[PDB]
Amino acid sequence: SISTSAEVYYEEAEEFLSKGDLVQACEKYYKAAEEAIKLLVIENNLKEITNNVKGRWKSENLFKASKLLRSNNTEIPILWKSAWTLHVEGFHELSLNEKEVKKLKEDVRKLVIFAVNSLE
Repeated sequence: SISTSAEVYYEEAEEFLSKGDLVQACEKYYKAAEEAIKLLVIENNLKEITNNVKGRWKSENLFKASKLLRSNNTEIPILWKSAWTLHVEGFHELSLNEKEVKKLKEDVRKLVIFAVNSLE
């Protein structure tokens, strides 16, 4: 009934995309992905990585988390890669076209909803 942090970042990424701000959108889509993973870690209750937690997490934790979550849903480790691509090549390298961003962001959407679902 109340939006998750994951859902909010996605909506904000969507806004930036609509206004042509690809750099900002990519970063928000990635943040949306990071939150989706945290939510999923919390729900599936993975003490392993949460203990490894010492604000935002270390990229390696997210990668670990995505791997570890392959048991719950085979696709998340690969949806996560797309998020990473958006992060590096998108926000940092500034080398992704609008068509490419849309393609990757779509994998984030699927990730976001998976999380939202693990709740209810």
